[PDB]
Amino acid sequence: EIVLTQSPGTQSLSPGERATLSCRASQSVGNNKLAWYQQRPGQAPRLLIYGASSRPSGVADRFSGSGSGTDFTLTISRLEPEDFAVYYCQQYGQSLSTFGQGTKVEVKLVP
Amino acid sequence: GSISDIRKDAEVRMDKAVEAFKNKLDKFKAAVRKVFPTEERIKDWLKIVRGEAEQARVAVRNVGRDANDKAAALGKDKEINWFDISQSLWDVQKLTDAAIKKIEAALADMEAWLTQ
Amino acid sequence: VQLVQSGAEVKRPGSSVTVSCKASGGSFSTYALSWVRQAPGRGLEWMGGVIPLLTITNYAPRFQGRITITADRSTSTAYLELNSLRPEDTAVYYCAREGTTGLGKPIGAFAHWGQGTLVTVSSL
Repeated sequence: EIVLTQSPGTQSLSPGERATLSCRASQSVGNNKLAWYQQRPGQAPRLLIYGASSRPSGVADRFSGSGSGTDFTLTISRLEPEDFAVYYCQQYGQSLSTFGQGTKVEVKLVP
Repeated sequence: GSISDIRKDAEVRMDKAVEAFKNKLDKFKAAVRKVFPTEERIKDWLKIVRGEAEQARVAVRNVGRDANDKAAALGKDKEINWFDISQSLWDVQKLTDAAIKKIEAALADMEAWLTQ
Repeated sequence: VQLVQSGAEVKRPGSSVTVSCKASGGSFSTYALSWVRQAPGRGLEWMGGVIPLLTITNYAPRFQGRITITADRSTSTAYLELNSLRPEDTAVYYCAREGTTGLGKPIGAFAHWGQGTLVTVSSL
């Protein structure tokens, strides 16, 4: 069984900053079958990246994924307010698919 | 076993179904060359050749179905990544599409000859 | 591709729950459908899935013994039956289907998600 682990736990940044999210696997993810999902509050998850680095159509190009083996990163280059959400990684490189525990990215509002 | 060995077998067996049909048509054309073209015989050749096509299409459906089976049996295997099985179903549909299309071509080619 | 789930359901411990998920649009027979749940305020967790063409199932060991996944091909509907419920089974249950490239090549990652179904297991 592959335990996936995300770091940091929480992320506090302003609009326009570059956010970098980490996902690390206890053993190597078979064929780099790692996905990154965005889940806004009260909403179903949205696919951002797959096969480690592939971005599906309709996902803005400010999202990108990289890494192989047991060490993976999602980068959001220029945070827009609507990016405030929890982000999970998933591995589906063996029959028992397992998710990360989640990184919450908090954006901010002018006082 | 492997997921890709399912793909191999499907193609070899589908390719085999299809050249079997071509070969039956080549020999059929040679038998037809010793007969006087006639409108009723022309009606008999087409029926034969179309019915042969169908036998070949059925042979190919069966290969896909058995490949799909083989893909499902790997389902009950922890040593096989279940998330790669879809891809096999897809691959065997693409080979089937190919195999059928090549049968449709070989038929179409032949019917042209019988009526030309 | 649109997935539509059955409605909220309040269950007592020991009861079974059956969640339904209908693919609207898209091809259905050949693409892997997974169920995935989320307890209040917690992480997503994968439960299992099925490829409908020959009901090719895949259960997470921790549910094996309680779970059954099936699909009816004519109605494009997938099914999760969860037996012997417990308060820990209180979550939102999402059905999620794999995405294609561009019918198109399967990618594994869940591109398509249902609206989730709330199952509350209440001792009350």
